[PDB]
Amino acid sequence: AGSIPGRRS
Amino acid sequence: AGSIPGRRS
Amino acid sequence: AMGSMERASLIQKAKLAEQAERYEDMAAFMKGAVEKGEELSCEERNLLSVAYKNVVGGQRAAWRVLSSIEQKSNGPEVREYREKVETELQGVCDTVLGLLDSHLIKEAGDAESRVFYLKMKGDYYRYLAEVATGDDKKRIIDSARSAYQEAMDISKKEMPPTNPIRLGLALNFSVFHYEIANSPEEAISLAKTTFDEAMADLHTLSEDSYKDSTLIMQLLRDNLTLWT
Amino acid sequence: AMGSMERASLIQKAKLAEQAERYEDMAAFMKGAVEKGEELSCEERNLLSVAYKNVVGGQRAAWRVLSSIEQKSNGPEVREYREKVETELQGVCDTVLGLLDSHLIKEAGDAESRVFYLKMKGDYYRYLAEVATGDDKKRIIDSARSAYQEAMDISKKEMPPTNPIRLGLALNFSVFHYEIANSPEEAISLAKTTFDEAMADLHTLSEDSYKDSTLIMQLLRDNLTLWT
Ligand SMILES: *Cc1ccc([N+](=O)[O-])c(OS(=O)(=O)C(C)C)c1
Ligand SMILES: *Cc1ccc([N+](=O)[O-])c(OS(=O)(=O)C(C)C)c1
Ligand SMILES: [Ca+2]
Ligand SMILES: [Ca+2]
Ligand SMILES: [Cl-]
Ligand SMILES: [Cl-]
Repeated sequence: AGSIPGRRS
Repeated sequence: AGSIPGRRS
Repeated sequence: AMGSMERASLIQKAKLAEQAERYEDMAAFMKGAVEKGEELSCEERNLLSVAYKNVVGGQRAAWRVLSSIEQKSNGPEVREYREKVETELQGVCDTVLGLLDSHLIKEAGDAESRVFYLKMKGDYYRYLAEVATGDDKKRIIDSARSAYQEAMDISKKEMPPTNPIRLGLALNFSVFHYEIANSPEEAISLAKTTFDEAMADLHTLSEDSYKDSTLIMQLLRDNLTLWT
Repeated sequence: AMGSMERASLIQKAKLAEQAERYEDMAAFMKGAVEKGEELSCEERNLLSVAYKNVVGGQRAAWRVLSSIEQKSNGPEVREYREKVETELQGVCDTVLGLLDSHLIKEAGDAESRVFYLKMKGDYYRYLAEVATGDDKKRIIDSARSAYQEAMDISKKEMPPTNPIRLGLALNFSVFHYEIANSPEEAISLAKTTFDEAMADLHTLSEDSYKDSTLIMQLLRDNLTLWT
């Protein structure tokens, strides 16, 4: 399913 | 304002 | 770069790159196809335009973000990075303009192809003008104006007022007038006249052409609503 | 490449690149910062991870599009282009893994840094596993598992069950079990146990930490809903 999106900091 | 978006074909 | 790949394979890969949202690849494939030296079909012209529109669109959005940060600040980092993005954007515009000059425009005899390429020429000079400063800006602006004007002259002589290329050219030239040339009244007049003349020609169109033309007419109306 | 730029300038430009959505630039700036040889702060680790996550995320999305087209077809173009994207993706994963191995992990002594880097190591081996075929797949899968397992062992000993890094590691290891290792029961068990142990620890948290932990707990619940 979904991993940590992790595209915003 | 807005030109032709033109990003989809 | 792409010289070893078949023209038909470059075109096929450009279509796949579009599906994969890999627009830098798509632009490189279409540059390779242009450099084969043959004229482009209607579909191939659209692929070339979509590819570079997406590439330069990302660069323009980034340049606007960085320029806004830079203006708020006034270390060298913000200016240095805005300059890097700007140089990359200018390089893409120069590449597109180079393809049009070698040799797409000179071989384009039919109105649909010649107007398409001249509109592209005006658009890419317009993107150069968005980042230009000073007297450099003046000559770039005149180059955009000249390309748009030649395209307009051909389109009025050779295409019906509902033709989507003619409509999109007028839309973009009106944006040039409003945003680049400091001529908002000319922008509004062009958008209104284009819209009205298209409206009067819609009765001649099939259902599918009607949808194509009215979509662009709505963009003209959207600009007119923002400008008035 | 970035060897002439100050570490602090690379970090500043990485933050600007994030604002401009220029993730390839952001990753190059952060690679340059890592190669200065100093350890990374918490904020700098996050910048490194965000940069490469976005780069590899675009590549993974493109690879999935192309792989789906290729499977429907079964000329060489679709396979050739999927292979090109795959090689580029593998190169980015190898670059990240190389930074972790030279020398981020070996210098990471605190639990927050060491768990963060080992989770990254598991994630990038997992992305390699998504595109691997055969016995190559087996050793890549074991490398992902081994990295995640070491991170899990440290996190259970050194961090509270609500720690966001610990929670995100467990989330991603559970995805590894479900999507890569063909172990859906282990995936579900890990997600449930992680969620329940975090729930029982929420009472210790401030309002801001509560928000951070419950956000990730909801991702665990979303996966559990899809898997059961
Ligand atoms: C893998 C991971 C889990 C949790 C966090 N976090 O909420 O701090 C994290 O940091 S992050 O900035 O990269 C977040 C995924 C945007 C990473
Ligand atoms: C500049 C332009 C105007 C109209 C059309 N069109 O509707 O055909 C056009 O072609 S396109 O495929 O690039 C469209 C903007 C997606 C271009
Ligand atoms: Ca040939
Ligand atoms: Ca220094
Ligand atoms: Cl011709
Ligand atoms: Cl250390």
